[PDB]
Amino acid sequence: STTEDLAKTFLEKFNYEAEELSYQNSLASWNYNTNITDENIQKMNIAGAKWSAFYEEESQHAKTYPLEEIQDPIIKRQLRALQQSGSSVLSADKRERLNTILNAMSTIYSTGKACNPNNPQECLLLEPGLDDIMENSKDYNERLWAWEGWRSEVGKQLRPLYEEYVALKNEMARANNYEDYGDYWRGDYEEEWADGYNYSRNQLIEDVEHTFTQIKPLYEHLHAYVRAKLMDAYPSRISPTGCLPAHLLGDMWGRFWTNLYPLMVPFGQKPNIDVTDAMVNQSWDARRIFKEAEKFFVSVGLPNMTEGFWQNSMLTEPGDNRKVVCHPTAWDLGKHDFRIKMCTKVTMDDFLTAHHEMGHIQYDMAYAAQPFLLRNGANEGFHEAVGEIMSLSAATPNHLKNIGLLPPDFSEDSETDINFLLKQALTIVGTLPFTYMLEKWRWMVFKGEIPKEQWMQKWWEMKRDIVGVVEPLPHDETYCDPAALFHVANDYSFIRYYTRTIYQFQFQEALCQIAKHEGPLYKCDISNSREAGQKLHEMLSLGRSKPWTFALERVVGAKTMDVRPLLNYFEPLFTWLEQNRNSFVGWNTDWSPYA
Amino acid sequence: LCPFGEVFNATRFASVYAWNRKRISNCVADYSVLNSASSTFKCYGVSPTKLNDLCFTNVYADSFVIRGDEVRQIAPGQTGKIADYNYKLPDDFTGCVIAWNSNNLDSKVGGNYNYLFRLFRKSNLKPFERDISTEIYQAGSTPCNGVEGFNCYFPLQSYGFQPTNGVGYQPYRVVVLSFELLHAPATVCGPK
Repeated sequence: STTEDLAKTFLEKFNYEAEELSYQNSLASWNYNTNITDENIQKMNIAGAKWSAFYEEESQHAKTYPLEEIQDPIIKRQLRALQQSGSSVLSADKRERLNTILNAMSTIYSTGKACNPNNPQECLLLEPGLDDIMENSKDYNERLWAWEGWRSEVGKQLRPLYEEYVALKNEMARANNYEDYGDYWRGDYEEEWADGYNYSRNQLIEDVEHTFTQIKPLYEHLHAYVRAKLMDAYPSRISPTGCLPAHLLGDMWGRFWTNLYPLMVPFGQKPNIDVTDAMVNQSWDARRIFKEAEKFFVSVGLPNMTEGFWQNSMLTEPGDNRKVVCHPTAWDLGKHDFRIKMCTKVTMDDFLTAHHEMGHIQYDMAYAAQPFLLRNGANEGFHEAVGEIMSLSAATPNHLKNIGLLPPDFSEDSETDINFLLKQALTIVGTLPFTYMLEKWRWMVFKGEIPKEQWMQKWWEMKRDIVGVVEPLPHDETYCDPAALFHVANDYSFIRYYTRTIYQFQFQEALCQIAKHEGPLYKCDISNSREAGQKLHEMLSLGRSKPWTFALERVVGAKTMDVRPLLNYFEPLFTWLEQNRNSFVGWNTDWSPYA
Repeated sequence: LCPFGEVFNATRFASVYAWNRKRISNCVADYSVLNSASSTFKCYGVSPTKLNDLCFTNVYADSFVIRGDEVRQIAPGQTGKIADYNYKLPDDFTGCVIAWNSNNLDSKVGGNYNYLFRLFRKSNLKPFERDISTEIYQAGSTPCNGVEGFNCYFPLQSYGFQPTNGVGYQPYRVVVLSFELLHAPATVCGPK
């Protein structure tokens, strides 16, 4: 009469049951994704409904065991994972209302769009049209028109259902013994153990704030330089010590600053490195680039790929009548089966995407030895961090030289190296503060610190005070700008990135300090270095059995996040930035196109 | 002169708990090479080349199928669900185990669930014992009244073989060549 043994046999049956059902569902999903049909979407719908009902029933059945009298770490963790349940406490009426509200979001967000009032006839869908306008537009009035039109067409329809959804979710979260929905979302990091391994909920926000406070000045400096370069790009148009307008960031929301690269090259005579010419000249293909990537992966000390990978993965378009989707993605079906689906071009960008996907799949086989409930990463950002560390490792001039795609007579151009580092820095350091801003706003809204009539006011105030980006026109509370992004519209957490960069820099520094590198941390190549791979193998194969704080230590040397590798990597750019000696520090953010 | 053709080219294989057993005599095994795709040969009292210098009285040539991970468990003094509840051998086992992959012949696209193996048993199984009875297994104090679930589970469980899964889940047929030497007259000959 031991609940330990009862839960043990429960999990023993649930393992095989869930494994078989999951493999069948994943196979159906892949078959749908390769070729699209009405029959395929019918299979998708029926399988999804069957899994929803089946998992709900299994969780309800498993909810009949206690948690205060379980001793074994692993059994306790499995019981917690199975007991954590949702969408079951609510009654039928409230559940149906919530489902209808979410479906209304998912429909009207994609359905709503704006067009030109000047020319009613000429306007296309959001996907090709507005994206092309934003990526190839250089007119103040045109960009302002597109931005204002979209932001006035989406929010006025997304506001009410979103408010009702947030109220209902807050009520449910309070009913489910959590503090609120924000508390539930924050509760994805806590770990319970002894010997000083406790992890509460406030630690995450504490460390995030501590990191941002000491990381902001580099963003200030790069913002000053980018503002000066943008002034060079466009004349007599923006305040000299003000902000960057939201419509001049290359895209609607300004998630990335990748489009500003041609407007900030210090030396036109010496452009950035472009080995794409030699890539096309050598006349290789997807098979060849993937063989080179596999060779690079093997050279570190990681094992070979599976035969079924090459046997079944599709890389070159057949060109027949049936259509497919050409968006590379990482597939992990389970049952020792791994597949990829991508359409390949010969550029550095596709080189990097192929390498990143290969790293993702490598992690996937790395933690695939655990039981079904443990076939998962330590946290959300581990996969992308593991991909990006080796992406940065393989994105260096010494590597692209030592694979012999560069002429022997070429000398190491520090200017080209600085160009590449400037590009990568302008992307990375500009990516994260917006993510931290939006996640803080979402958490505050969910927990309820922001009342109804203060949504947009608080959003804009936080935007200005954190990032330093101004708006060109006034707006009222009816608009719902922060939900314009797909992740916010479709209820996806945005904290998995800012975390991911910190882990990326920490792992890069730890892995490159051991390969007996002579120069600075950057440019380090881990090729022909067995000990780094041996150290990283336990990190890759640990899985989720151990807590992530315990796991990360075995490689890093510490069990808490730190941002020292970021600064030590970006120090050369800081030393370079003598160029901007006429740059003033600080801003007021009081000049806008309203006046 | 044996039905090695029949024992090696059997169209269907029984379940693990319902494993089959046969008796052979008056002939000799002459395996050349590589027929055990998974070069698996773990037998102790004899040698792979010296086996032709011996004769045997009793033979228990079993045949069944197992998934990829559990092929390691076919060894004396081994633990795991298969070992404790389905098939056990004593510490003095004398027989050479043959195993090979037959994914091209024993897998279908629609999914195969015709193979079963017992998962629950009250006590550790005795060597060379088969429990084909489908009696219900109980786990609690209060008695179930013919309705399953709630601390009374059905023992058996399916395999679920597919053609696209990896090697670690690919089905292999397994043959155990039991032999023993006693006062009984010689029944199996050699390459005389």
